[PDB]
Amino acid sequence: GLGGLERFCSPGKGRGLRALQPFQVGDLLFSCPAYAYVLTVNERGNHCEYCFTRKEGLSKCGRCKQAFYCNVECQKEDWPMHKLECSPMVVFGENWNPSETVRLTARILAKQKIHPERTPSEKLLAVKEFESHLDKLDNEKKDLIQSDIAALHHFYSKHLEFPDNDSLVVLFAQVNCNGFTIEDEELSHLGSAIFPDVALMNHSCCPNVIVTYKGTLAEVRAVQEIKPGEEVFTSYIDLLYPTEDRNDRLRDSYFFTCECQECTTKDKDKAKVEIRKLSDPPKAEAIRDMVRYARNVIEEFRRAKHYKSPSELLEICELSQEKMSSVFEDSNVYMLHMMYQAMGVCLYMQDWEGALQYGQKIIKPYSKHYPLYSLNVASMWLKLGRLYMGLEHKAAGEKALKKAIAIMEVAHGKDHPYISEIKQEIESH
Ligand SMILES: O=C(NCCCN1CCCC1)c1cncc(-c2ccccc2N2CCN(CCc3c[nH]c4ccccc34)CC2)c1
Ligand SMILES: C[S@@+](CC[C@H](N)C(=O)[O-])C[C@H]1O[C@@H](n2cnc3c(N)ncnc32)[C@H](O)[C@@H]1O
Ligand code: NA
Ligand code: NA
Ligand SMILES: [Zn+2]
Ligand SMILES: [Zn+2]
Ligand SMILES: [Zn+2]
Repeated sequence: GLGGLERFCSPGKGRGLRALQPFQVGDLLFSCPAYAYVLTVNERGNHCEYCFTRKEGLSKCGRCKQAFYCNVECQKEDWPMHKLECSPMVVFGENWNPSETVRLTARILAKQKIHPERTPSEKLLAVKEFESHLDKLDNEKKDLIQSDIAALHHFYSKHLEFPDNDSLVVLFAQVNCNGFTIEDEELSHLGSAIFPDVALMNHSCCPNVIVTYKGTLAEVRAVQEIKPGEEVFTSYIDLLYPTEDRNDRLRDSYFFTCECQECTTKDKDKAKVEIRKLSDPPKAEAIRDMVRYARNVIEEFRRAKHYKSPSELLEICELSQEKMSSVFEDSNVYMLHMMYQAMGVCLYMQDWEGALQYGQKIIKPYSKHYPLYSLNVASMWLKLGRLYMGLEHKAAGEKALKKAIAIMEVAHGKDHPYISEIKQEIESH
């Protein structure tokens, strides 16, 4: 068990984490070494496969030529996990396409054969003790696990001895309910992992902690004062959206409805869906209908980026904003989503000016919509600072980077490798 905290039975929330000592804003509650983890395929070559160090000139794996390390020591240390994919990647060639979840579950099973004893990642909660919601799964979900089990057998049959299909369906349900995505300082996808003690914490739309990553290590820091006896709540979802949206995400992904202060009260809901103060105000049915269009275009875009062109996507972004603007104010979260999506396309296209334009429009409303310390906000300021600096706007860049640093010092810590690199960006300009 972790010092200063304890595992407990949270009424109507199963098992949780409770404080035994007071924690102040920016205080490290605990750190959890990754139990199992995997670097995302598009990040290969950018980051070391073993320690997740983003560094220039990484050593390639002579065999597969698709795994990169700091040195030979990272390579030897990652071999027990890398051997699950080394030869399969070359023997399957381009037929090699397991999903990140399948990839992660192959490594959970591998860690289980190698180290069946409780790991330093499980001082409070064990992988085997994970909640699965097996009895709550629909047909869509059960079919996804069945295609994942199929792919697990198809690609990882060489080194693993598999349990029955009932044990594999339970495991996949646990990974999908307790799995973590690792993001960088710009909230960009790096990989997926298993942090058992971090998964003991329950959800709140007003969390008292923020999870950050330092390589493959998860760090938990207070973003609100925590007093002895208080439960330690972290957010599972994006805190920008109104109550209904948040709870629709929670029920689909984690099979529960949140009763937190934000969800009970619904106080921040009206601010979130800001309506245009028109001389002829919009009707309640007109509002209900625009929120339906907004929730719909959001889904259409999630698909359209897999099959439409960069400029076809910016057109959706502009066209939907233009439609919504009649009823909705610029600060409305639905407008803000389409703006965020468009800034993402400009950043992809390497159109730094266009990205900076949408950035400038997003930032202020986005600031007030999220909690005081937010990874989303810190990343928006960071993007904005990096663009300003890029386009040689040194005064504005310095201001946005100093804002990103202020939040990041609380959530990541003053001593973080990300903050030292941002500080280095301000001193190089
Ligand atoms: O880190 C993430 N979010 C914030 C913290 C979450 N904290 C809550 C408790 C512990 C972790 C994160 C975001 N997106 C995806 C993942 C993820 C990473 C690795 C493996 C699987 C992952 N997801 C999780 C969500 N699931 C959808 C719902 C789902 C549950 N049971 C199912 C069974 C079959 C199909 C679908 C489902 C799809 C797979 C993680
Ligand atoms: C990663 S686990 C957290 C630890 C979990 N309570 C346990 O005992 O295994 C996530 C699950 O905890 C439950 N949970 C988390 N936050 C909750 C909340 N605010 N209200 C109700 N259930 C919650 C849900 O069943 C959810 O799928
Ligand atoms: Na967002
Ligand atoms: Na950038
Ligand atoms: Zn390394
Ligand atoms: Zn290799
Ligand atoms: Zn809530």
